[PDB]
Amino acid sequence: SMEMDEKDFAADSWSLAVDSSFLQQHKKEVMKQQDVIYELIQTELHHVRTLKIMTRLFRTGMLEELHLEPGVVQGLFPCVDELSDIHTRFLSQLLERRRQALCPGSTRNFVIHRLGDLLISQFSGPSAEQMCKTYSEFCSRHSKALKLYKELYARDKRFQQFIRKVTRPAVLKRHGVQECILLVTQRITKYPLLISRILQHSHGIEEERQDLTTALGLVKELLSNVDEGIYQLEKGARLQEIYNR
Amino acid sequence: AIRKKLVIVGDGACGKTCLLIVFSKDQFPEVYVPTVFENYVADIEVDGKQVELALWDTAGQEDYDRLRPLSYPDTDVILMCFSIDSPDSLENIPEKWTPEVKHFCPNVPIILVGNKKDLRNDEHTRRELAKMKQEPVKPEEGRDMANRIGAFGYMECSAKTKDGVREVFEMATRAALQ
Ligand SMILES: CNC(=O)c1ccc(S(N)(=O)=O)cc1
Ligand SMILES: CNC(=O)c1ccc(S(N)(=O)=O)cc1
Ligand SMILES: CNC(=O)c1ccc(S(N)(=O)=O)cc1
Ligand SMILES: CNC(=O)c1ccc(S(N)(=O)=O)cc1
Repeated sequence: SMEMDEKDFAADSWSLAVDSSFLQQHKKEVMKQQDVIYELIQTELHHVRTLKIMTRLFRTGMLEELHLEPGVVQGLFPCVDELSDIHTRFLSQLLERRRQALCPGSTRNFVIHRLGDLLISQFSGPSAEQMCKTYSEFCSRHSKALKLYKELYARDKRFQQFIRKVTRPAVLKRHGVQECILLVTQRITKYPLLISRILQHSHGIEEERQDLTTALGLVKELLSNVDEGIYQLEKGARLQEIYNR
Repeated sequence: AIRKKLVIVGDGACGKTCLLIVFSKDQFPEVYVPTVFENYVADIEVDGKQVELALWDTAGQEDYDRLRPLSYPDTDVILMCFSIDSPDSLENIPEKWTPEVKHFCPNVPIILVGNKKDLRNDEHTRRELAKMKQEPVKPEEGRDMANRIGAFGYMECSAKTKDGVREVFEMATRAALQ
């Protein structure tokens, strides 16, 4: 992540991120709604950061330092460039909505009143089709990636030294290779939980309650489709084991 | 320190997310209780042994039968949760959660955990349950279910008051080491 966004999302909540004199001007229901929107953007910033650790620290570090056989790095980090493009674009739209809502003279005081439309756009059309195709591929390659990782760590000395080196810093404590893969697979199922809680505090404007209800439906459609499109790939699987599923 | 993996399972609203949040922060949040839990790696020292215990939630995966099992690879200990204010969350333990965990995590210890124990003596909870001819889960009902499903043990806690929370994770670390 970049320092500017990290500082904007350093606080535990929206109520602690804005100035107390700005917080005091709002009703409790507005504060409850903004606290959950803040959590959605903060966890999205962290998810994009997880993808950057996978692409820049691990994937590119292995290509530049190690002599792994072709197709091994892609097997460890399936779809990471596509996932990074989807989420970095989504994060850009969330952060621009926050930035446009800032009061003049402030870099921290804002209220996002219109999130629903942004979520409908993200979870419909070509961007939603791409999310469905990419997670169906990623989640079907998840187990193979973990097994390839464990095999390489147990048998290759230079690979083990590389992993131990780049994961040593305390800031990487939660972000080993296997941890990043599961954080990405779990991201998509966090969206309905966050959207439902935002919706719970968005009844004041009927247009907004309706837009968030539509967005929640679209996210559930994405999850149902991804869940139906998953079949675990296994290295060395035989055709007979596949057609006898 | 040795690295172990913990995963918590249970129905939606069994309190699994809150339990992970309270343990990982060592506090019930005073200003904002998060909606979701990403992951966490706890430094735990139990009975003279140092462990890095990675914590994972299955919240949000309850309706997705092909996504959910991706949380299980290499799990060392399962916390199987139910809420004491929800006798229905306990009924789903033997014929939904238990067969799933035994299939994907063979030989992994399961600790059955009764969450929200503070609601056993909450009058609003007793009134609401009495309208459906129900009462909060009794301690013997929790122990009997744990005995029946082959659990390593039975424990209770309250994320709201923090009572019992540390003990659940210390015992989970001991189970993961066995
Ligand atoms: C109006 N609905 C859409 O445009 C749409 C497009 C794609 C999906 S998917 N492939 O489940 O993520 C859902 C909805
Ligand atoms: C006083 N308790 C709360 O405000 C609260 C808020 C949210 C949760 S959650 N989304 O289930 O983890 C729990 C408790
Ligand atoms: C030894 N005194 C302590 O207070 C203490 C507190 C907590 C732990 S644990 N089991 O790492 O979470 C250990 C020791
Ligand atoms: C789609 N499901 C999987 O790929 C999968 C799910 C779970 C496992 S486990 N927990 O190691 O037995 C392996 C593979």
